[PDB]
Amino acid sequence: AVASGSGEPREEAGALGPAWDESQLRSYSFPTRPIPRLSQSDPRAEELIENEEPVVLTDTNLVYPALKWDLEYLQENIGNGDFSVYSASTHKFLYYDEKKMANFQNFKPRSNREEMKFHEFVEKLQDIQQRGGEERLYLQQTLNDTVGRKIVMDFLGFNWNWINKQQGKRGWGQLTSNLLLIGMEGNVTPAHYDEQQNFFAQIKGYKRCILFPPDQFECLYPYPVHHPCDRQSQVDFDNPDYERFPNFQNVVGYETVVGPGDVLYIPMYWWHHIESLLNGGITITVNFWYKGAPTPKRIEYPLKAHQKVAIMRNIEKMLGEALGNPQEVGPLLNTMIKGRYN
Amino acid sequence: AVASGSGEPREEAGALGPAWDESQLRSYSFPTRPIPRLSQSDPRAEELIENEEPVVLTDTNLVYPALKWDLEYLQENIGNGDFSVYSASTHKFLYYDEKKMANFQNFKPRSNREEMKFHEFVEKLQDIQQRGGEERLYLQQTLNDTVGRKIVMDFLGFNWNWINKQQGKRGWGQLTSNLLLIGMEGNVTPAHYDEQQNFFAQIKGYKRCILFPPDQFECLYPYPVHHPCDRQSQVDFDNPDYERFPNFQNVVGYETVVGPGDVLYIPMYWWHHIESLLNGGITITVNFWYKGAPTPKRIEYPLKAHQKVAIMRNIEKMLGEALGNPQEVGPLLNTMIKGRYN
Ligand SMILES: O=C(O)c1ccnc(C(=O)O)c1
Ligand SMILES: O=C(O)c1ccnc(C(=O)O)c1
Ligand SMILES: [Fe+2]
Ligand SMILES: [Fe+2]
Repeated sequence: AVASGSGEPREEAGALGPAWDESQLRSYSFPTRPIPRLSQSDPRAEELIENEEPVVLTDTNLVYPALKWDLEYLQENIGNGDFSVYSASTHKFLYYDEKKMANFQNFKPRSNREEMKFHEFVEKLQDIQQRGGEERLYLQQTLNDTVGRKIVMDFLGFNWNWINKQQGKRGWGQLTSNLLLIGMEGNVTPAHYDEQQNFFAQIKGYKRCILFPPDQFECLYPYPVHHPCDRQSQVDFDNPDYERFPNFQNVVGYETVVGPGDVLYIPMYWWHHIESLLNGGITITVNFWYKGAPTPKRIEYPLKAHQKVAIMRNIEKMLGEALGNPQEVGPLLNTMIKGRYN
Repeated sequence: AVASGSGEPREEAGALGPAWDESQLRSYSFPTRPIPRLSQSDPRAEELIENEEPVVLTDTNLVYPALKWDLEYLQENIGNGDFSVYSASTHKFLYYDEKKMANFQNFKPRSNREEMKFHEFVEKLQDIQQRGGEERLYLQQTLNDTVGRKIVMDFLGFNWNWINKQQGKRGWGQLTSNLLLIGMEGNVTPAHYDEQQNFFAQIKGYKRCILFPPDQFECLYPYPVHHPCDRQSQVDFDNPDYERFPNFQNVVGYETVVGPGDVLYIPMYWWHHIESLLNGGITITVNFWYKGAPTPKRIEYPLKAHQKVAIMRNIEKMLGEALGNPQEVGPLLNTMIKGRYN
C-alpha cells in the first residue's frame, strides 16, 4: 500500500491523456515508495532538500527555455563541437570510467563511446529506426563552448535565480557541469551513485527514476573503487544473483516518473537507477552537478551513512596507494578480516 | 626430516647429562624446523640478524654476570621495589593490555596481576610448592631504579660492547627496556608478536621457543588491534578450532630450546610462543627490547610481510578513530568487503 511506486499516472492538461501507463515501466524485484512531488514554494520541499532527501519540484522553471528542444531544433542550433555517443547491443548503459581501465585489463565495456557531430547523431538514430535495428544510442555530453547562439540564449533563460539560491542555502560548492542526456526509449542507466549534488531537469519525454538512500550500501554491492565501474552496483537488476549479493533481497527504493518541467533533486551519495519509459520516444534531460558542501568544523557523531561510505572509499584508495597496486587491495582486506572481524 | 624441531638435546659439559629430554616438550599440531645455533663470530649469524631472521647465539656473554642469579641471590640484592606477578589457574599466561580493557568491557582476564615485593614472590612459590597447589605464577617486571647495588653491578657487567654494536649496525632506535621473567616449570606464554627488536637472554633453566615469520599472519589470527589481546593469536594451540581458524592447518614454525648463556634474536613482528620446559624447574630470562629502525627513504616494492602487517594495523587504528568507536570497526570492514572483495 505504502509501496505504491510512481503512483497513479498523471493526466496531462487539456485532456491529452495519461502522461504514461504502467506497461512502460520495467519489472523489478524490490518494493518502492513514491518520491514527494511538490511545489518549489512548499516549505516541505525546502525541508527535504536541506535534509538531503530527494524531492520532485514541479514548478521551478529551471529550464523553461529548453522545453522547446527537440532533435530538429538542437541539430540546428547546438553547434558542431563533438558529442560523446555510447552504443550498446543491450538496453543497459553501464557507466565506466576510462581513466581506471588501465588497471583492470580484463574489463571489456558493453557500450562503446564514439565522438561525433550532432547531425551525425541524428542521422544514426533515423538510420536505426528506419531499418528496425536493435542497436541503441545514448548521447551524454557536457555542455561546453561550441554551442550555438540560440542554445546559449536558452541557457541564459534558465532559472539561475532559483538554483543559485539553492546552491547558496546549502553551502554547496561551484557548479561543476551540465550534462545533456538524449536517449532512446527503453534505455537504462544501471544503478549508481555520484559524489555531486544534483538537480536533474527533465525536458522531453518521461524518465522513471529509482533512488536508494546511502544506507543501502550493504544491499547494492558497488564495484571496487579502483575498478572502472566504481560507484556502480554490481547487481544485475534484471537477473539478481542472490548468492553473490544476498542483501539485495532487502533493498527498498524511492521512485517517481519525471516529465517535461520536473526537476528531481538527487542528493549526493544517493543511489539512482534511471530508465527512459518503454515506447515513450526519445528523452532529453539536462543535469546540474554541484560540488557538495565542505566537511563541518570537525566530526559530529553519530556519522551519517554517506560519511561512512566516504570512509570506506578512502580506506580503499589509501590501501591501493600503500600496496602500490590496486589489485592487491582485496587479498589484504580479506587477510585483515577473516577469522578476526567476521 | 627437515622438520626436526629443537633437534637432538644438547649434552652439558663434563657429562652432567642431557640438558633436557623430549618429554619435557608440549605436543602441538604443526611442524617445525630448527633455528640455527651459531657463534657470535659466525658471519652467518650476522647474516641472519641483518636479514631479520631468528638465530640463537651461543657465546655472546651478553648476561654473563647474571648466570649466577637464583631466587636466593635475587631476593637478597634486587631491592624492594614492586614486582608485577601474574597468577593463573592454567598453564597459559595470555598477555593482555590493560589500557585497552576500558573498551572491551566483556573481556575477563584469565591471569591476574598483583604488585609485590620480591621476598613475597619467593614466599608464594615456596608456599605453593609445599602445599602441592596447582596455582601458577609468572613474574614479569621491567628492570628499574629500585634494584640493589649488586644487581646493578651485574647489569654493568653485561656485554654492552657487543649489543651496542648490534643496535648500531642495524640502525635500531634506543633500548626501550629490559624485562625480567621468572616462571614456573610448564608455564606458557601463548603465541604473539611485538613491535620491538628483541635479544632474549636465557639465564636459568630451559625455554622452548617457537617462532613464526610475519608472513604467517594469515594462519595465526591475531585479535583486533583495539582488543586487550592485540598482537596475541586467537588460536588455542592446545585445542585449535579449525572451523574458526582454518589456515592454522597450514602453519609452520621455527623452534629451539635455549639455556643458560644462549641469546635468541627474535626479530620485530615475528610471532613467538615461549614455554618453560615441563619438570625443568624455574626459569629466568632477561630481554632487551629496542625500537626498530626508521622507515627507509620512501617505500620500496615489493613490500615485506611486516610492512603489510603495519598497514593492516594502521587501517584498524584509523578506522576506530574515524568511526569514533572501536566496536564499529568489524561491521564496517565486513560491509566493505562482502560481495565486493571476497
Ligand atoms: O538521465 C540519465 O540516464 C542519468 C543516469 C545516471 N546518472 C545521471 C545524473 O544526472 O547523475 C543521469
Ligand atoms: O620468556 C617469556 O615468557 C616471553 C614471552 C613473550 N614475549 C617475551 C619477549 O621477550 O618478547 C618473552
Ligand atoms: Fe548519476
Ligand atoms: Fe614477546
